[PDB]
Amino acid sequence: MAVIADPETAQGFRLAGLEGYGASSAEEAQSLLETLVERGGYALVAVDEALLPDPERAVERLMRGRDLPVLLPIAGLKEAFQGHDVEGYMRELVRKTIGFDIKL
Amino acid sequence: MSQVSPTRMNLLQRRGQLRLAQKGVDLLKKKRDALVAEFFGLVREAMEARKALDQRYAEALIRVANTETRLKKIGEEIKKTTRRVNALEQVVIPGIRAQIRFIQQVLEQREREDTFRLKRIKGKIEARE
Amino acid sequence: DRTHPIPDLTGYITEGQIQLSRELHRKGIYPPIDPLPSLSRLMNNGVGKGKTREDHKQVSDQLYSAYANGVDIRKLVAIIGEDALTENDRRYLQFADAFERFFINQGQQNRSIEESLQIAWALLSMLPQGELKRISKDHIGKYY
Amino acid sequence: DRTHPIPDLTGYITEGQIQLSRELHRKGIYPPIDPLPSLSRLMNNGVGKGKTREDHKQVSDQLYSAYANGVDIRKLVAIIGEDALTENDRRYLQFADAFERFFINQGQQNRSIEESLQIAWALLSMLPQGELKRISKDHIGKYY
Amino acid sequence: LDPWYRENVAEDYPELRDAISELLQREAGLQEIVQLVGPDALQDAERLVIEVGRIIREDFLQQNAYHEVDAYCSMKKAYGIMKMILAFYKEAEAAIKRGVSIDEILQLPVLERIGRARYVSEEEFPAYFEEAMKEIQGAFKAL
Amino acid sequence: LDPWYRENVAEDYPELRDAISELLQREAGLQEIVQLVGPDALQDAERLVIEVGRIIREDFLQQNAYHEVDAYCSMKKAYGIMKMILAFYKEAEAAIKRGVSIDEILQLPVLERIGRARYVSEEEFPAYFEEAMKEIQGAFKAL
Repeated sequence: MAVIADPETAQGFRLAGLEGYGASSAEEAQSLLETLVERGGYALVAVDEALLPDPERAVERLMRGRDLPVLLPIAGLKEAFQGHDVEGYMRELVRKTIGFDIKL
Repeated sequence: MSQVSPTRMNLLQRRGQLRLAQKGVDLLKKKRDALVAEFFGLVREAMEARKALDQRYAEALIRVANTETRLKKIGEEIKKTTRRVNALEQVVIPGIRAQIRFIQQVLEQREREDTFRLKRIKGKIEARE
Repeated sequence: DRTHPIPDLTGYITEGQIQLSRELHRKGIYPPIDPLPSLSRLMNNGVGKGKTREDHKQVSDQLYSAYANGVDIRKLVAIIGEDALTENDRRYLQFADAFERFFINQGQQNRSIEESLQIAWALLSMLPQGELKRISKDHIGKYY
Repeated sequence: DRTHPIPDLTGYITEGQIQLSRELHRKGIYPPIDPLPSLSRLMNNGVGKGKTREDHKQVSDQLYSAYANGVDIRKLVAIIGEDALTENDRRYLQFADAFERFFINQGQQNRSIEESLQIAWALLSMLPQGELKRISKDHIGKYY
Repeated sequence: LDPWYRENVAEDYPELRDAISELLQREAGLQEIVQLVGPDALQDAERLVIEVGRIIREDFLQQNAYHEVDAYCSMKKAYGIMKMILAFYKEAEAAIKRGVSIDEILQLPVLERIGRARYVSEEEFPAYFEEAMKEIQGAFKAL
Repeated sequence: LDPWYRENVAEDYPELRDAISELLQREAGLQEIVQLVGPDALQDAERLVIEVGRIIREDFLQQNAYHEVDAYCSMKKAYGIMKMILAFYKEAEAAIKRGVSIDEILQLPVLERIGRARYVSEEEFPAYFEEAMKEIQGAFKAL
């Protein structure tokens, strides 16, 4: 697995032994997805959601491939955690499923 | 054709959609199962992750996403291109039974009524003679 | 062909109809009665207190409902697998087998209505008491 | 049944046909005219410069084509889901609703041919100009 | 027949039945969708429509031929029951628009009285309109 | 005619043909459903029934009028082939119940021999029953 996050965080995942890669924009980050995808060995890429606001369009762009890494937006940069990413990730995931923008 | 087409036709149709229905309630049960492992994953995630920020403290981090990342790993994308799976599927499937149903009844229209203008014409020849 | 003019015109002359089906007979279910095409076109006129027993309609309604649900669940088992069925649905699935094995099947044998209601109540015990929507509480207390 | 021998043999005796549909009436669209099954046989003899307006045939052709595509796309939406429809198809899907809401529906009201062509051009704006295959460029520049 | 009702029974007969039918029509559409995506995603506005739609079905459409009273429902009683239901609807939608929990409206005390209104043989039924309004006010009070 | 078979050929003639017919009956119902919802949702239990149902059709129902041997199938041979098929069924359902992959049973070596059994003119056919049991044991071994 690789993790794509803001550079300070990415550094911290590395010190923990994980494979963190640093980016500061939606585009930069998509670039990072494409290098990883081409380079080949990852089964999953967890991406700060601030860096992956459109992960379907993200897949769309990566390739003429070939077997893909699951692509997982999670939340960000420093101020992107001191939100809660999840309340809204959850609003989207239930609408996503049942179809119903439920009043949370 | 004619007769026989008559009943297997629509029980393919009726008996065969009674059980397409039934995969429909099956998957909203999965709905409620899936969405509840959905937010909680979410939970610890938000969690000690930024326990990672103010950072050893190295794990408030991977401790963080070993929990955080794992939970939302299963839940997050296993949990639905497969959830949104279950249910995105079996419905273009009650599409089958749907418009294709119009199918069996223009088909059936066509002839227990056409086959009849006829049992009766021939009567009609030496029925009339 | 139940729509042939002969059998079709006969339906109006009856108070009770028992319709047998080849498909059911080929599944080894005897008597090969289609439980969704047999009607007390006049059944209610021959049942209850002073005729059979007061709980007869309730028991008949509950067995019919549970057997129909159980048969649909055979379809659901095929769709999802046996292990994915809920505990409640599994009971209804099992009830359909019990209805076929014990109520439908007779080892040639003249069952009194009392005998038939007893078998009916015995198989009904397989269902959760909380799931007996079609039997008033008065009958559950007195007969269950 | 529009194929019943009576209505079916009547079609040849007409110069204009207005076909009403129960399905459309049940959607609350009145008058319940099927815009893809109503035709004018002698229509070309009563339209154009000096009769209605020079762009009448082009506008009629484009509205008919766009409405027919839009109606088929209602089927495609049912097959794939609304979100899986392309941006271009979504415009044609929406055009079918616009045609029904604004062109077919009249709040009882005597529209001049000028009024009717104006509504036609207004709804046509919903479509990409690059997708107006049945309107010559001369008419687009002059009337769009 | 609308003019006979408007002149002899109630000026709002046609508008009332059109409004109830639109309610029932909307319920039918909602139930079709719920059959697909389940009822969990339902907004409060849609839950209110099902709540009132259900009251129309149970309190109005359904009539007891075996009850000595509800066996026949005089014209005067029919409109009065309609206005109690339609007035509860307006108040329901108005309360929701002001962030009143639907759960709070669903257990509103007057609802049980509206449910037994078909059994009342006295106009005590139109009194339910004022009883409905004050009760909603007690819900505007608690917020 | 069941008693003639029971007394002169095999005590289990009627029970065996009823069991095979129930198999074929079940297959017919399964194929109707599969025609609708496809075969992907099929449980292992249902895939096993189709597997054995197919063996009944190909190994029993089908007979080669042009083969010097299978042109005629003596009563003694008919029951022996039936018991090989029915015994394979019981073992198949028993193995599945113990979490044996159906794919493992489908490629069981004895199956190809059961398929050519109609061509054998010697009782070497009933030996297939023991050959079937041990082979399933080799599948109970590997688990």
